[PDB]
Amino acid sequence: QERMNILQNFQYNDQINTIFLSKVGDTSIDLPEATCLIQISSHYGSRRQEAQRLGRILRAKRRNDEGFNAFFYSLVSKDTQEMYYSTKRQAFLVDQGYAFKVITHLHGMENIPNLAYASPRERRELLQEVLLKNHPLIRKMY
Amino acid sequence: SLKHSVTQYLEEIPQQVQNRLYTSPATCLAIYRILPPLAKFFIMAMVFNENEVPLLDLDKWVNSNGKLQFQNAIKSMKSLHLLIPNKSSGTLMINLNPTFKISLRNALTGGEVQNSFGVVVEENVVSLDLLDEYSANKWETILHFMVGTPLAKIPSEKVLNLLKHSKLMEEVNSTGEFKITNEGFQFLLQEINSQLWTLLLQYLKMIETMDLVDVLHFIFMLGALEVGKAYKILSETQRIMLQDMRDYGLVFQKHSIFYPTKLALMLTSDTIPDGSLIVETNFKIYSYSNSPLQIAVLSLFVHLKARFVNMVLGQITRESIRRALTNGITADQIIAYLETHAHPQMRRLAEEKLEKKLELDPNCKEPLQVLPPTVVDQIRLWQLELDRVITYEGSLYSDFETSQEYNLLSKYAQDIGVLLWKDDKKKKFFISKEGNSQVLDFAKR
Ligand SMILES: [Mg+2]
Repeated sequence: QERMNILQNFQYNDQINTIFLSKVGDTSIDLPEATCLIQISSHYGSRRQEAQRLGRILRAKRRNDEGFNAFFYSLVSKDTQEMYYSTKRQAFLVDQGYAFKVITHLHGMENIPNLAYASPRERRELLQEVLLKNHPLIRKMY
Repeated sequence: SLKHSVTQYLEEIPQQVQNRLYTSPATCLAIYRILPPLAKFFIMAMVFNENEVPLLDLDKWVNSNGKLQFQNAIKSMKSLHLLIPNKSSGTLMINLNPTFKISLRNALTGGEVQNSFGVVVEENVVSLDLLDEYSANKWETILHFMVGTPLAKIPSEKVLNLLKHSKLMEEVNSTGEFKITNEGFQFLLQEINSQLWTLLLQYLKMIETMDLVDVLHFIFMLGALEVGKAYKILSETQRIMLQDMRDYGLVFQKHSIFYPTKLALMLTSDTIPDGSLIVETNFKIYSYSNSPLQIAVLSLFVHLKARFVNMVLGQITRESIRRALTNGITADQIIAYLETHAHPQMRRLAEEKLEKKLELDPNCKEPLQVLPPTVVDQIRLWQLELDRVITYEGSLYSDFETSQEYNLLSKYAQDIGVLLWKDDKKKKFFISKEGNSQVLDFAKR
């Protein structure tokens, strides 16, 4: 019941323009209004999950207006095992024909007023927080 | 940079030696052709008239629009000393070199030529069957040796010595092998005309004590000769050079008469496609080429997988790119080869992509990229991976008694451009090994 209300609000209520899906919404949920797509975490090397997640924005409402181009961002940590999983879980889309654009720098990111964990104090606090994660009558008696 | 490279060499020649180079009309006819069109116009005017013309008269000929060209033409003409500036009676008179003037007049007027163009025996031979195959194979044999692909016959020591002594095809005895360098890949990229000049230009510099003038009288005279014709026998130094030129696939000898080759005439002036290939997002290569040259060059930075009679198919891999990069090939050169050797189908779709990009938003003119942008980025990214670790050699300076001394020595290194790192808080800095001696000497003084 709660998720249906959330989905309807996001679909028809302009206030909720962004949501945070999970593995449950990885496939078979139709969002005709979705145009942009982002992914933070991943289920290791599965190339199928990559295609299913992309499908949420492939059925956007305005898929015929001039110059329409949906966006799919894949944030991945450099020098980690994520590159092994990223290049391994995106080998199917390349076969289809999709081409990923490498974004080494995002223009205008520094001029945003406030950014989370901008100071070392917050980074240290977060580091410790995440690190610490790991006789039927007798019945009356009783 | 064809004429520029040849012209640059001619400038370093002393004026006393340049005068001797103008004695033979054969060389003059070629040196006349290399100048800019405007320069050639003025030279032809002064050659036949025995008078002195002020430079102001020359300026009158050129329109205001072509004033800039008149500066390059006069500068280039004066650099070669072909135009002699004489100042007298308050006017900067202009005259041509008498030897160059006389040499040009003799050739154009059909006068005595001192056999600068050679002689004819009338013993023509078949060129396509033998000359084309011989020189193409001989020029291909050196390329296969350059590319590193196996081939039974190896080039003679004369050219091999030149290659090692030249920056081209760096070699090491300890390694026991020959590999191409950054300029070597550029050499392979240059057209046949420039591809021949580079080896010849290196040959000009290699030769020492064979006179410098004699070598030029022969090379320039070679272009004058016409393929498929006989020429009797020439200078003594030219005889060994003629045999030397036979090793470069320039002149063919039956064993009294020498026959120039197609490459000889190609040296003077210039003159689906073979070598065209398609690049997919899967890093696959499909070359519509049937020729060892295209196949051999592609294998430098491509992991070939299979081939057909009409086309060759392969796949780009990190290992193949890493092997190419280890040889000194820059990613910019690789993309240039792909862009300049793109299939027409890629160009047409790429043109459509530009048209579509401009059709949607004609305000901006995005660059015409034939191949998908991802390939360029990934290739550049692979280059960044090799440049990840950066290491220098030198000495670290520390334990400074006073900050002033630390700043003085560190500032001195920065001035001479040998400082690599410094830290005011720790009073330490690092300098390159090259500047170590200079810094130490300054420290003592
Ligand atoms: Mg379904």
